Parts: sequence; C-alpha cells; structure tokens
Amino acid sequence: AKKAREGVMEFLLMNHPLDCPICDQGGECDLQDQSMAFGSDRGRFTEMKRSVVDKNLGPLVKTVMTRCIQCTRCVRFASEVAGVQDLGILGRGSGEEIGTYVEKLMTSELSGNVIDICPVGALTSKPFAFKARNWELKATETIDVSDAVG
Amino acid sequence: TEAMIRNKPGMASVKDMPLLQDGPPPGGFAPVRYARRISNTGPSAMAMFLAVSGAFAWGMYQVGQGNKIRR
Ligand code: SF4
Ligand code: SF4
Repeated sequence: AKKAREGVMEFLLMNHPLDCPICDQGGECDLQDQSMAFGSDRGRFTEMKRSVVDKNLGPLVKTVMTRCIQCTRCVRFASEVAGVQDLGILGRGSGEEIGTYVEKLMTSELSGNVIDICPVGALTSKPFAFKARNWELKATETIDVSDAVG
Repeated sequence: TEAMIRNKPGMASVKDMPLLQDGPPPGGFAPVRYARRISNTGPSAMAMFLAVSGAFAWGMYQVGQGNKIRR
C-alpha cells in the first residue's frame, strides 16, 4: 500500500509544475500535504514536464491548469452538484485539459466552491487572487447573512 | 534529479558523481602540537642568586669605594 501511494504521488508530481511558491493554495494543498506525508521524499523525473495554458473561467475562479492533476473532481462537481455542465476533461493522455472547450465563464453560481473541491491550486479564487496565505488567516466559524439559507 | 545537478559528462552510472567538497589533503595535515612546551632554559636557582650575591658584594665594595672617594 505504501509503495503504491508513493508511486502515484510521484506520477502526480511528475508533470506537475513547481508552482507551489506562486500557487495561491500553497499551504492548504492536498498534493503538498500528501507528498509531505505519504509520497516519496525525492522525484526521479528530470525531463520536460507538460504545461497547459490558463483557461478563462470568469472573474471568480483563477485557473492555472498546468498545476491541475486532472483528477476530474471539478468536472464532476459542475456536472452534478452545481448542475450547470460547463467544465469538461477535453482530450486524452497527459494532454488532458480541464475546463470549458469554448471560452465560457462559469455562469453558474455555486461554482466558486470548485476551489474548495479542487485538491490542487489550479482552480483558485480570483478575488482572493494572492492576497493571503493558508497560515496567516485566522479563522472564525461565523455564519452567513447574504441569503436566508444561513 | 541529483544526477542533473552533479553532471560530470559521461560517467555511465549514478555512482562516480563528482563529489568535490572540502577536507584534509591526501595524507592529512601536519602533526599538530597540543602539549605544553614551556622551555625552562633560563638562569637556574644558582647563577641567579650568585649573580645577585656577586653584585651585593662587588657592587657594595664599589659603594664603599665611592663613599671613600666622596669622603
Ligand atoms: S497544488 Fe500548488 S501548492 Fe500544491 S503541490 Fe501543486 S503547485 Fe504546489
Ligand atoms: S478539481 Fe482541480 S485538480 Fe481536479 S481535475 Fe479539476 S482543476 Fe484539476
């Protein structure tokens, strides 16, 4: 089991760009916290990682699909929970790219939660562009008052 | 990585990596002294008393002769 986990966390960090310093979700990252806990301490891949252009997904979700690991979590969230069906896993192989095939802002509300859904920095809040870090933020378990769902 | 940081053109293998870091030269350094080499080659117990006492015997004779000249 541990060798299988290390194997996979090497593949994920293989074509993944070294964007952790410039990644908005640098501290709060499943990939960083699984590599630093279950993945191997070193990487043997020394070649040309694949890179992906940044899709325009609107004024909410800043997208850096190079970081994205193509786990498909968001393309499932938009199809099922958000129910708008705009995101897609275009292409096959390493060339897999997540996002709308035509430039299409995620017109759906409830589609800003894809950032919390995303286990990787790729999909991040564009309003919270880089303004802070996962460790600076003091958290209060407040409620919301915008809409009456509370 | 670690085979793209320490290149050494060729080398056919992950071993034989350059590995040039600081250390003693081949054959170590010189034998360094650590003991207390305090040389006691000074005037002995005598030769210091006999230099002093020789003076307070000839020099005092000279004080006497100078007192005779002054008188
Ligand atoms: S998601 Fe961002 S912070 Fe996490 S490993 Fe990838 S580049 Fe680094
Ligand atoms: S949730 Fe994030 S990491 Fe997963 S496929 Fe979508 S963009 Fe890629």
